[PDB]
Amino acid sequence: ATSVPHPKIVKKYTKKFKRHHSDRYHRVAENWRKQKGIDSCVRRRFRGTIPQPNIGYGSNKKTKFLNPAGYKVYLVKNVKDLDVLLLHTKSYAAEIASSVSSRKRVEIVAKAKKLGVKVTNPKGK
RNA sequence: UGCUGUAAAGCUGGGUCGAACGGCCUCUAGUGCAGAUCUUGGUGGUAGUAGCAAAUAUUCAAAUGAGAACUUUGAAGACUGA
Ligand SMILES: [Mg+2]
Ligand SMILES: [Mg+2]
Ligand SMILES: [Mg+2]
Ligand SMILES: [Mg+2]
Ligand SMILES: [Mg+2]
Ligand SMILES: [Mg+2]
Ligand SMILES: [Mg+2]
Ligand SMILES: [Mg+2]
Ligand SMILES: [Mg+2]
Ligand SMILES: [Mg+2]
Ligand SMILES: [Mg+2]
Repeated sequence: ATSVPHPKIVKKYTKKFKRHHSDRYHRVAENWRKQKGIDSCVRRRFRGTIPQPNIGYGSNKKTKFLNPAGYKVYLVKNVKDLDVLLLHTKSYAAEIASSVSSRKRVEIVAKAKKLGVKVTNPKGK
């Protein structure tokens, strides 16, 4: 890891918690919703039903918010936004906003390279 | 295209697009939908399916026309039957 050393990052659940019957119906979106029905097999946690979000799956507080490279990602919209990462170049990486123009994005990439800040999306436009 | 969050969700690559939009501290509310034989609009399967069967009945040729069972004319065969 090129970042500040950390314990091995553990993700207790790596899949996506998908709402019940978002596979059965198009009108039911995958965005997680807790079943509230009286008879629900999922709300009652029958064997074979889907896993549900709960606080037990919470991430280790020491590896939380770190991408696989070990950085915390901070959203940057202009070159002056990189100033808050001057003393955190080994623990925070910059991500250039999607609505930044191709010109200002070139300026942000050039200044980030000058400052040693890592950029999570260094290619797009 | 991926990343972050247990999650509600946030951010991001590519494509499309064409004029506005967001983060943060607060304020406010007509603020979150799968259901209500919900409302309005739209769209399926059914399905090229049910069917297009009352009132006797049409046929040959020529003309016209891109195209004629169905139009026009001629010839015939019929019917309504005062
Ligand atoms: Mg019960
Ligand atoms: Mg315009
Ligand atoms: Mg504002
Ligand atoms: Mg309302
Ligand atoms: Mg609905
Ligand atoms: Mg409901
Ligand atoms: Mg209905
Ligand atoms: Mg309707
Ligand atoms: Mg038929
Ligand atoms: Mg019939
Ligand atoms: Mg007679």
